[PDB]
Amino acid sequence: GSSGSSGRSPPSNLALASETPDSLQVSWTPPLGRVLHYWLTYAPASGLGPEKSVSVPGARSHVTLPDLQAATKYRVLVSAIYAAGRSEAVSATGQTACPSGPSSG
Repeated sequence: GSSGSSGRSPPSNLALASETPDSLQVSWTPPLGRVLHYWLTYAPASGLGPEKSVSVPGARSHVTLPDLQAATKYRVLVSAIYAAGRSEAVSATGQTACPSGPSSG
């Protein structure tokens, strides 16, 4: 494109893994540059409810989003924050896990 400099690189290789219908694992490949924090913004891809957001220590390139629903993906939008500014946002929809457990009903 027109604008583009070698300094701020957004998180790529997004991988949404669902291990539980109450939480969804999500990771990515961190850049070489020093990143202050990772502004995560997950929400219902569908687009019916409000938008959420959870902070994460740049130190790690992954984070789990608890309090999630079942059989429902989530548009995870991550963004690398730098001293100068934050890079673009990368979206990624990942269907959650299905409900399964012992019940006497």
